[PDB]
Amino acid sequence: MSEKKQPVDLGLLEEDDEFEEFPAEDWAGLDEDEDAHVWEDNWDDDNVEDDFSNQLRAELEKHGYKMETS
Amino acid sequence: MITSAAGIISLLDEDEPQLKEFALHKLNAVVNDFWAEISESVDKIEVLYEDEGFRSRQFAALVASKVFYHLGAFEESLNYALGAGDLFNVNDNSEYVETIIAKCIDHYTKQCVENADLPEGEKKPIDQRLEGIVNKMFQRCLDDHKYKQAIGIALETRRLDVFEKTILESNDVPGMLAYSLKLCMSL
Amino acid sequence: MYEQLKGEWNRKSPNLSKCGEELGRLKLVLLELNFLPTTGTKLTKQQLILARDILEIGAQWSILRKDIPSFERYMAQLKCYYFDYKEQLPESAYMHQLLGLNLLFLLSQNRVAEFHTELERLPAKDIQTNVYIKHPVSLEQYLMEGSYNKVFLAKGNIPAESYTFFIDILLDTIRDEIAGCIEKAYEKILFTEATRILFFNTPKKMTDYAKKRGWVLGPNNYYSFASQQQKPEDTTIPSTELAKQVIEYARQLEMIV
Amino acid sequence: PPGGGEQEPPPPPAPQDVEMKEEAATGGGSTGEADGKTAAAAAEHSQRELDTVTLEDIKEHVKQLEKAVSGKEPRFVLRALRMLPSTSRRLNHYVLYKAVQGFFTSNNATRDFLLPFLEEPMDTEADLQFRPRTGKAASTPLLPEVEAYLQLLVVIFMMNSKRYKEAQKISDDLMQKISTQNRRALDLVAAKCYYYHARVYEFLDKLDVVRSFLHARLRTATLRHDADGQATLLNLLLRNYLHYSLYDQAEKLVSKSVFPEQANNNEWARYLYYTGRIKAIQLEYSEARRTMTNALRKAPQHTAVGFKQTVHKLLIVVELLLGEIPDRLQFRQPSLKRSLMPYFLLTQAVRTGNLAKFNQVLDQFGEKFQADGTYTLIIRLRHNVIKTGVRMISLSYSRISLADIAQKLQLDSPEDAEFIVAKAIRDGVIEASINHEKGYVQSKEMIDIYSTREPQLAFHQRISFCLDIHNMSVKAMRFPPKSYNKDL
Amino acid sequence: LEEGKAGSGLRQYYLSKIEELQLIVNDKSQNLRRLQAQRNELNAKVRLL
Repeated sequence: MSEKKQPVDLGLLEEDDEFEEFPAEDWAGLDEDEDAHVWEDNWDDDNVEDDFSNQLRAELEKHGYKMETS
Repeated sequence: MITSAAGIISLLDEDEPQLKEFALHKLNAVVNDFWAEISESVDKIEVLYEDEGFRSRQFAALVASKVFYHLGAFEESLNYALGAGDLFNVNDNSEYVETIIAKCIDHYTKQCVENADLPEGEKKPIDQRLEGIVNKMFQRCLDDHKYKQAIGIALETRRLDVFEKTILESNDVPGMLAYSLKLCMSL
Repeated sequence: MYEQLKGEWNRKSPNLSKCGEELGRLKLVLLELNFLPTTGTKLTKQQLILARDILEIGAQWSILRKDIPSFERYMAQLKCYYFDYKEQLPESAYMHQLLGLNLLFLLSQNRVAEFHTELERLPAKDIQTNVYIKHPVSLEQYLMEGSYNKVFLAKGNIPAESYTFFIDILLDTIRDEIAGCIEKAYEKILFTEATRILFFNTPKKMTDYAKKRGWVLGPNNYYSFASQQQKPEDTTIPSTELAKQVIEYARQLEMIV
Repeated sequence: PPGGGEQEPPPPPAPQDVEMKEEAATGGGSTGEADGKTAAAAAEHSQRELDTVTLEDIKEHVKQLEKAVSGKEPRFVLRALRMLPSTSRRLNHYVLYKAVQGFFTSNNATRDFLLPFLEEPMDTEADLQFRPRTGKAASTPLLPEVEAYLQLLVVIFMMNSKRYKEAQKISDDLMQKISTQNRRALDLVAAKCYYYHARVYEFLDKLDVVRSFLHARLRTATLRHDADGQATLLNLLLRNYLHYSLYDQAEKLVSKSVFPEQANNNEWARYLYYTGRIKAIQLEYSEARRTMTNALRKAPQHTAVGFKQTVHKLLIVVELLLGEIPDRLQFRQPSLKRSLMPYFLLTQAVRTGNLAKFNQVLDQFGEKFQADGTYTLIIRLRHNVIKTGVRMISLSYSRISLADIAQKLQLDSPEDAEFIVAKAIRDGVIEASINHEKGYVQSKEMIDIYSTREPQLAFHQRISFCLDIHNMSVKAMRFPPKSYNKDL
Repeated sequence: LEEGKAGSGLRQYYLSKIEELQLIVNDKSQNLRRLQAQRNELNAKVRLL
């Protein structure tokens, strides 16, 4: 039948009616650098990137200061 | 009317059956809509069917038989259907009646075949009401006989005196006997 | 229609002896009144909602006398009036309350799965500003958390409303589950935690559970046995059933051949 | 205006040729096939039919055609009508009636002539012999074209179409049982029609009649059926039970049956999606997970982009409940990405397990998942965060600090720590050894697999099951070659 | 009446479904006997050898 895909597609059209090409470009900012790259490895990459997005993003330079204190 | 209502289950599990009667009567209306709702009440229906406490066995036997072929095998349904005792049902185009009498006839002639090779000894008990409800529709189809299935069912039932009343009123007797023998030689 | 019925309705009678005869009388009257929902003439909504009310308070007396089959009976009968084709029926104020009592029953009978699948209809956004509405779902959420401490600390938060005793009944019927789970003892435990988790000095648990679980008691400590002490098989039987499986493989590979 | 006027005639009758050729090839092919033996051939043209339907679903055909292009609606099949023999004059008439409209112009309309479509079936559909199959192959293909554009007061006309369809066939039937290929097709066709006016049903009013009688219409089908049509009719009922049911005491475990052989390369996927959605409410970690994931890995045929996105959303939603949430990796499409964009931040925030901040964060930008309604799986998730968190603790080390890890989990207290830990132990989803010596609670917490520990009893069921699958796969490489060698 | 054109009808159609099962038996026998004729052809071939 497959005719049940119509209201879903209309729903997608509504989602496109919400904002016009905003998330497309906003996420294209990242995707242009993420283009041509395997999306399998990008899972752990985005995981760690979002995990360290809050605090201790680098922390590699802090180790030297943590040598004498720890 | 009701669909997911569990009230009739509690009413079926309830004593003083006088209020259970019309509840079951209304249950017979929605039983075609949903047969899954009676599934939990099946056991209790069987319980009240076993004992002689309730005055009407056919009321429970009908519900049981109709919910059984909806749930399980046609055999268990046919047991209470033929064990419903005295039952008055007019001819209808509904699926239920034609199917249960279909299985009734099929199992009947099945038992006839099983008892065909055993002329004497270890004879299985046969109820009279079965012969009655079979011969009722049998005669109903034997009115004008429609000049086709009369001798067919007469032969398939494997009964001795059944085809003697079939040849009482008929057209072209030699043709009927020729067709009969032609049907008998091919089986 | 038949009579007032409002006289003994609002009146609270401690004795249910007369309430039983009144109930039977109500059954005799409602007998020919067609309990099942009827859309005929549409003017029957008055006697339908009246019957709904008297069956609601009848369910109140039913849960007052602590009758398990009767409660679910009247709840199943009222569920007919609760779920109907016509939405013209006005929402009662005690509807969500008695439904809450139904949630209490489902929680007490370990039917809480059916409660989880019932969680969809209750947020109808009818009121939502009442704490009593969000009470059962939050209590069951705390049940999913498993913490009995939050419930005990929030036990004093319950208003002057009279179902607090029924909440105590809920705690009473879940206490065997809580204590049963905490006393499982896969290995062993120390009494200092038992003092905190278990109830007060009243020797109900140390008495009942002693004759229930049937375990051994040491020097003020709970000992656990039959834990991972199970001896494995001799490998002979599974080899035989594996041989049977090989036979089945011979069948399935070659049967039709 | 002059340019568009001169260029006006060529575009509209573009599909006409290939459509006429399509209906001629399909109709003439099928009829010309099963004419000799109808009962022999079974569902040979079925896949072709469903393929043509799925192909004609996306049709861009009618756009500017709303004006006087509707002249194709009054005309119809007209193959060998009113008489069985002497079809030569009608073979001439086939060219004639097409030539009539091809002279100068023709009188056309839209909403004028509609209802009297039942004139021919009152006497003879086509040949007075093959009427049911020729009749359905006549009416049913052109009906969705006329019933297209559901909006703009076509609802009443759609109701007329309903009662007409019923009265001519669906009400009960033209005869007791057809017992042929046209019936086997009639199942999925009538089902497709049910899905077609399902939207009209759910649009404004509710169901007091049709699908309730569809049970009696279902059992009217005998139990000797392959239950393909029965299952298709079960799908619409299950979909009608999808939004609001809440009673699991019956149809769950009652609706279970022998489950005969059905593939269709569709119904498996959509029905597994349905029962998966139904079984996702009790949060099944074992069955529902793998079977819905497999269902997601299935149905490559048409579109996994716009269909499987929903079951994927549900998939990851019920996946993050276990504490371990896999993201989108192998499948690359510009749909599921945008669909998961608002949910990505929070589903990534699941593993972190921060109650205080994310409690406000969710409700802050939350739109769609809170538009799912009645805040159910999310009000479960809010306090599921601490359970997945303590599960992450179960995957973490043994020794529990009264300060460090208590601050890390943002919960500091002696009692509730060991209490909630014990509540994680009683679940049976993990392994821990409860011991009290100095007042500290340790654990063995061994996650080690079955390697070199009771190996036989370990992979026994795996070997049996996998060998069963490979063996039915052997059957799958057995029977179809026989289906190849049947005619030769 | 409503039997011979109803009950006997659905009985004959049940017999048609029986004809479908026996059609499965039929073409199974067909492809089995074709494979049989193939193996017999190869056996006759090595017999010629």
